[PDB]
Amino acid sequence: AHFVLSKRGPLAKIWLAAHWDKKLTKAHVFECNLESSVESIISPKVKMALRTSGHLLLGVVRIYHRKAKYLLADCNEAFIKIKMAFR
Amino acid sequence: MYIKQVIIQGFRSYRDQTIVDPFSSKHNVIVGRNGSGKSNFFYAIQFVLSDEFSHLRPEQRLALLHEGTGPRVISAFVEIIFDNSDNRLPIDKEEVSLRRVIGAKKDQYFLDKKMVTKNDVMNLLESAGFSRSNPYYIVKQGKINQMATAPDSQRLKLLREVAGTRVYDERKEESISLMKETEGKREKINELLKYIEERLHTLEEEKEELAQYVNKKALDQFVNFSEQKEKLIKRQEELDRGYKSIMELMNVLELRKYEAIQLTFKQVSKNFSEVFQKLVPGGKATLVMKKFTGVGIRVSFTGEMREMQQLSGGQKSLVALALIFAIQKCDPAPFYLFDQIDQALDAQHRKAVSDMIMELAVHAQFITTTFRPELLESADKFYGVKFRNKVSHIDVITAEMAKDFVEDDTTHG
Repeated sequence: AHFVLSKRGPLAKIWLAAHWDKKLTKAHVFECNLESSVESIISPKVKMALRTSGHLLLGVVRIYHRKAKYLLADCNEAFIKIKMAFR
Repeated sequence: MYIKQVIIQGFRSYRDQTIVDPFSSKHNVIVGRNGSGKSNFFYAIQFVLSDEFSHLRPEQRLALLHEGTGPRVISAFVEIIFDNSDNRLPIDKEEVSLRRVIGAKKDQYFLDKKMVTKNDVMNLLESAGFSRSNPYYIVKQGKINQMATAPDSQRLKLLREVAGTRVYDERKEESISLMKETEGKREKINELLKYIEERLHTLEEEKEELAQYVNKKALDQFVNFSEQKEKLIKRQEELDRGYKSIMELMNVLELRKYEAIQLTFKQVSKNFSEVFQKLVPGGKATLVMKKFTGVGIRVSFTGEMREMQQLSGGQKSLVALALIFAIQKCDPAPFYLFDQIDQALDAQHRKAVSDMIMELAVHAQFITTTFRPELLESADKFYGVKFRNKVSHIDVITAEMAKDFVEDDTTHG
């Protein structure tokens, strides 16, 4: 109900985002599928405690925020590249 | 994950470098004369792992240095070496070391010899299952009494927080703040895609104007830019899917808020009855929800149950302990530290608590102290504290030395 799986499973990187997101890498953030992560939270094998779901919620939102961070960085860099190619 | 070894230096009575012999993964019991430094041994571990020692004023930091005799000490450290076989610590090592060093104006954690912050150590232990919401990874008499003599409202506040009400409301609020900050990045992202699309329209029609007949590089890479833009779009769409998934999640979590909490309460109560009946065979205990407003205990060591208020001494202590055991079994942990939790119990009830640790130690590590020989029966490895020259030492002893020492020691009650 509280510590499910010892992790390295499906919600593994979510759990890591929720606690020590320092150790969460750009490869992790990119390959994280937010919708199957949410799906295994809203209906898990065993019902999980409000504490665990609270962490995981922040896990999912933190990865989602990092996807935006990279997409923004990349869009600014793609827009600069086009302006530069004009000249 | 268990505590494999402890090293102490300069901490309270442990002036000298004390390399404690590596613990058994099961039950380790520490015995020694009253005031020889056994509680100091648990403080040294709590100094590294417990969040109540995380913030130390400089005066509090200094009071942990050894002030025993001669060259008054200017630095201390304690080092926990974890076994990390079951890879519960998010660190790809079989052994993880965590040292905290203090000095006059130094207070530094080290993870495998590399400096880390206090938040790092908190998050490191949180992701291994050690919840700041659970006050019972260390149990002392102070906690047992605090439980036994607590208002029913306090029992409720504690169980609510363990169930996760405070954690959840805090993560919910930080999530929201993140969503709205992200909500700005998504707009700026859509702006830039509109600006890029603009230049792709400019480009295409300069490109067309030349075919009837701006650097050639932009014209050369026109198809490259258009291909790149769709790769950005697909990622932008991934964000929009994710936003929808989060909204569902937040909504579903909020709608299951109470049945989550109610399921944690039903579990603790079910455990409280089971734990107690096993410690007091032919007894009945259960939690009661009041006016919600509070949580009370009703127990019968016999079919007519009395309350915690009108209960004996070493019975209030046993019942409170039984409740703590239930919460533990409900939010379990890889290792436990018991500082004389058998202190206020009858010989019979110490024997039952000893029988329970025997079975628990099959699945978690225990590091305990006692001055009564019941708990020595459930132990797997034995340590004795010796105190001479106001300096604590700790050494492995045999079971017979432990049982003999405890039997004819006069220093305790």
